Amino acid sequence: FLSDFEMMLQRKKSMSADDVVSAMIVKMNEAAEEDRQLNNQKKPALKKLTLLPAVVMHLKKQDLKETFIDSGVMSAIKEWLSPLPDRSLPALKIREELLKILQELPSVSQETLKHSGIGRAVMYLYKHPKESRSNKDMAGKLINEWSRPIFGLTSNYKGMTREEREQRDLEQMPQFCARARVPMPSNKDYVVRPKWNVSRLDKQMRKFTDIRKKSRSAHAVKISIEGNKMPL
Amino acid sequence: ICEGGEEMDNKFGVEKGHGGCGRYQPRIRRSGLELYAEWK
Amino acid sequence: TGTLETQFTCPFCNHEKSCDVKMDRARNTGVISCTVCLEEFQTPITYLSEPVDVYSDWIDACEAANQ
Amino acid sequence: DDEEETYRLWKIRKTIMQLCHDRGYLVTQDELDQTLEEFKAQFGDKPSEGRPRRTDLTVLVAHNDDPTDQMFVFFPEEPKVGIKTIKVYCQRMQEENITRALIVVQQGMTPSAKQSLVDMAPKYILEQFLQQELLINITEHELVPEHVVMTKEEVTELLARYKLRENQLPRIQAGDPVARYFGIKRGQVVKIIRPSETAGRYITYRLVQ
Amino acid sequence: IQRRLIKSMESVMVKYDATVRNSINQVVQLRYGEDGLAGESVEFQNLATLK
Amino acid sequence: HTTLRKVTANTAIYYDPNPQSTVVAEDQEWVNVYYEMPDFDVARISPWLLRVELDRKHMTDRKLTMEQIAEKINAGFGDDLNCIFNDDNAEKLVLRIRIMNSDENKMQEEEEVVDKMDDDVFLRCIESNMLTDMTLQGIEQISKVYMHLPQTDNKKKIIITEDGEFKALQEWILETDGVSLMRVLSEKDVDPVRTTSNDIVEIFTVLGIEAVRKALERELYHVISFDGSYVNYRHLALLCDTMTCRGHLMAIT
Ligand SMILES: [Zn+2]
Repeated sequence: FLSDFEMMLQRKKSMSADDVVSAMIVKMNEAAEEDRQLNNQKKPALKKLTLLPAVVMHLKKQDLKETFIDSGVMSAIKEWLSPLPDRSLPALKIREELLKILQELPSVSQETLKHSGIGRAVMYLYKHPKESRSNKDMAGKLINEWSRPIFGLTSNYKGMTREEREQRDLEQMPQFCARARVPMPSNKDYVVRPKWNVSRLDKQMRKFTDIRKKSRSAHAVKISIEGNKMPL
Repeated sequence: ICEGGEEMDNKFGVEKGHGGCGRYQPRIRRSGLELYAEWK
Repeated sequence: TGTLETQFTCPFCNHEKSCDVKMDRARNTGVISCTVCLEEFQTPITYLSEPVDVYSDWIDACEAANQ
Repeated sequence: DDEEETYRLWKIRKTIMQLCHDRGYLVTQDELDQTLEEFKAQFGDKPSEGRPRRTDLTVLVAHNDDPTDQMFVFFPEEPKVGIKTIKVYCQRMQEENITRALIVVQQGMTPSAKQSLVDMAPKYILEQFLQQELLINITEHELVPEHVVMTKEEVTELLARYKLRENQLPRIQAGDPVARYFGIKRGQVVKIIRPSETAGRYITYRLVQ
Repeated sequence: IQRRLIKSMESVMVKYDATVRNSINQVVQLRYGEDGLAGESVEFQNLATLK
Repeated sequence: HTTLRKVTANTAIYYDPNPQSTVVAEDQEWVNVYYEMPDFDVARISPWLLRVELDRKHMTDRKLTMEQIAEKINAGFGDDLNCIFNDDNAEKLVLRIRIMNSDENKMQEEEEVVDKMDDDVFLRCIESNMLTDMTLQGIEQISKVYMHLPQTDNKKKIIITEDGEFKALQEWILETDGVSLMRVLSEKDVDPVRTTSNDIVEIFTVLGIEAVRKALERELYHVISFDGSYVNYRHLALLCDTMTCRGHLMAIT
């Protein structure tokens, strides 16, 4: 039989998906198609905008971003960013959140952009005249961010190796007073990288510290003297 | 860490986790009137 | 007058406050590394040695080597 | 030193017997007034490597008006008490189905153990005292007046006579040395009988919270 | 010191219940001064039956 | 509180590689006795010697004996610090402390033994540690203790005679500098009923909120009644009730 102590300990100890991602993408396609039908009926296309919170709250899950990208999220986002039958842009919220998500979804490979058409779908919004300036800036930076890899460029300055900088620095090398005067830092351009210039007491002190601790007039429950850190 | 990032909360028609995003949280620091976020 | 500096501008990539000093008081050696370009230098220290002394040894080695 | 250690073990046991008697457990006058000589005679005289090993001092005592309500007093031999020790006491309590226990720890006890003591709190109420605190019965001091835990039937009356919400009474914290001595827990009310140089006597109450 | 004191006790008073409560209606004293009498009327006396 | 510094007259560190022919002439006559029957492995005695000579005035003034100090030193340090001492009847009270070595330090035949400090500097550290931190007698945090025959009746014991007279008794009371109310209260022969700290924070930690109310009202009455002026007990009782209404010491700040 279990002891009440072990029941308590086990009870407290007891406190410590690709299929649902696929189903989410299916629901995103259903929502965008229903909004196409509603737009043809000249009704408000609420389905995408009604699902948006649930979708955004899941695309942010760091542990699933690979699953999301590999499951065809880029295709669904392209469908949501695409203009409707009357060539109107999607709800402002959809553009704002999906563009922000795409910035936070950097693992996207070139083949993924080319196959999903998400690049076309964002370049479209970047060119589009009815797009707001903030969305145009997001689309612009997305287009730069996604095109740099095509040209092998990169924007992470911490990404260039040490030897690359040392080599580049060699590639770029050219051919009275009455009081103390504060000297100013050397402006010299350093090219060349310099070669490097290369207990019995604490046991007794710990023992004495332990004796000091042992001598204290401590109490089992720390009484709040002035009401600070009062429990519950 | 924003725990429970491993699970889809909405079942999309298919005891409860925290349902977080799994992201590591920044430690925020104040410098006079400006706020800075630092990730370890 | 004021408080002594503890973060420095990498004398190579000039990125501000990018270099930090690790002081191995046990092996008597200080290590400085640029958290941007990853450049490093190591110099013998003493118990009097402060981060500003390591950084100076780096600057003195650079100033001597760039001649 | 065995003579000083025997004095301390006797003085804590004397204080614990007074604590049990004041909490309303059944303690006989002989246990309550036991002298040091009579202690040495009963539990022995050589505690370092000898007869009064602290496991020999444990008291088990029964509530004066319900003989099924019982409290252990445990004197761990371990200088600092850990989770495993508490586990031993919890098992010995469950086997006897004794719900209350008082651990007279020698040094402090581990934060993990302090936690497990409150984690068990709904089924088994076990509480701790440093032995350093039991060398003196604080209720004996001239500053400390007479505290009386009030039964719930009479606190209903108290709150009805004064037309007073329980939140309006003076407070006492459960970590308070006398809330600890009488073993009270929050929401319980303490009556307090104090002498008065202007009235002669003054009775007041303190809610545990 | 006087400011600190008044700011700390300015709301404490004797209610019609003859209990002493504060702004929060927390009962401070069940009777004012433990005996319920004003400071102007009492006087010094000797207890003959003591000692 | 009596530390080894309080009783020490002089300390000295010597290079005394052989105690059987010690560099100190005063000690040869008595040192032989400990090496003639060693309670320790003589192969472990360090050649550096810390000789401490104690002031007989400061020793007898507080009923101390060399054996007690040696017990305290051996307990605080241990097997690693051997202490030898002169008989209390000799002209000079002397201790001879030496570091004991270790077999674990012999095993490292070629490794860099950086974790081991030089014995002479180690002794100078142990002296600066032991002199001010070695508690020989008393309770820490109590700077000094006065002895007094109370004059104020409230400090005298008062106990009723069989015929009813109050009959105050004057008893030696100790008035300390510094406090440790719980330890002092548990000392035997200390009256635990009346001994008090005159420090309300101690009262809260040791006797609780109601005890705090009583103690605060008395200390406040003490200061307000020092010059002999009078304030009705209502104003003190009201102030102390508000400062303790919430179960904790609510500062007037
Ligand atoms: Zn999150």
